[PDB]
Amino acid sequence: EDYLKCLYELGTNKITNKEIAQLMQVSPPAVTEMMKKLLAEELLIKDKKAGYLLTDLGLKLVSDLYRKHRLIEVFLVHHLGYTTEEIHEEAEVLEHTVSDHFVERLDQLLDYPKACPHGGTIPAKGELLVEKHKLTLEEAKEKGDYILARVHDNFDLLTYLERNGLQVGKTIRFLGYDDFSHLYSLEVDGQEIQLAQPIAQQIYVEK
Amino acid sequence: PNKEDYLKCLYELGTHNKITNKEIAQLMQVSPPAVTEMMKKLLAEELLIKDKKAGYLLTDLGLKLVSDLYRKHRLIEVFLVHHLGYTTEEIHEEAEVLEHTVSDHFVERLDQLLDYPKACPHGGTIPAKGELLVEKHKLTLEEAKEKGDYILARVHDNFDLLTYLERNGLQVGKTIRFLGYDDFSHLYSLEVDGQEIQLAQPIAQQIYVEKI
Repeated sequence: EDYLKCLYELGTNKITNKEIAQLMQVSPPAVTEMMKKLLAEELLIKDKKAGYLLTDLGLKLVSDLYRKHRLIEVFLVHHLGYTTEEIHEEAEVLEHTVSDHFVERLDQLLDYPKACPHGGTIPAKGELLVEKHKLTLEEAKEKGDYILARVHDNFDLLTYLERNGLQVGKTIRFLGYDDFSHLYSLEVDGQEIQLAQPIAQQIYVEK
Repeated sequence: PNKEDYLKCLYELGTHNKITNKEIAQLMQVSPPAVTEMMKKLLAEELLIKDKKAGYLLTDLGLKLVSDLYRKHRLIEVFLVHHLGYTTEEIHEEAEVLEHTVSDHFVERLDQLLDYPKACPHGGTIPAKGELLVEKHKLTLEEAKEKGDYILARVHDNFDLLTYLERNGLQVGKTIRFLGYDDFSHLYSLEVDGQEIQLAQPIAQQIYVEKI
């Protein structure tokens, strides 16, 4: 129930009973106990091509957790005026406490927003998660003017990106990839920047 | 039942009779040696002292801690009701788990958002950060000498009493017709919305009113 949240996020490749290990915090054999149950619950399946795949029951169970989280962020950020460190602290304790009733009215209150503060897509209730912004930087080939339209939810990435001046809506000029280096040259606010690859595969743009 | 569920009890439980190791265990539904325990912890933490007359008095710390519990509780209620249209019954369920959870930053910001409400939906006042609680409305029906007309200004959070007041058309802000205490009936007679009501004394102790 705690793991399925990751099985979705890595769907941006191979899976093993050993990505479960150093990645989530419980042993390889102390987690192969997870999947034994899941399969018989009907949440996931074993697909050799991609490793493991969530079912429709499993994608909808998760798509809600994403909806809860995003609305909670919108409220806390837009109206209680939090900062990305405060959402690090509080946002997940109360995300795990609030009722669905809370979230449905929270929705309504916020006039049904479509996107979370920093890019993510807010799914309707009982409906799949389909990210409106999917065009990563490490996949955008064309040099030229873009816009940072979504960032992966992560904390340190965000700490990092704020520190490097990349706000999730500002405009970005993609100078280019270096074939050997592995560095994307970016133009943002008159000044130039270099981003490793893990950091460019977790950012999404639009020309 | 944590130490705050006791102080809150002890707090209003002294508005002024010698509080006993008995009433405690009885009001909090626990073992007397599980009472003897807490008090030991309440004393050790300087949240109250022992007193001959009053049972226990409350230190200014204990009073400030009691204030906070009340900001939290009352701000939460205002938000759930005024912002999320919560029903008396939904609040019964959700209200308190959210209380035993949110940070104080959530609350200091919830306040700004609510625009600094001075009263919860039930009449209770909402103290400032670090101020002691001083209810606007303290005049209970039972102490209401004169008869005649009244605003029903406050009532106790208590869920059962809340269902009762609703199942009898009594609501905060409604105007109430006090017909009078009967000396032997032991009943307060009222008139609200046109229909007459007979209130016991334990239920008239909890309504608060103000002479209109």
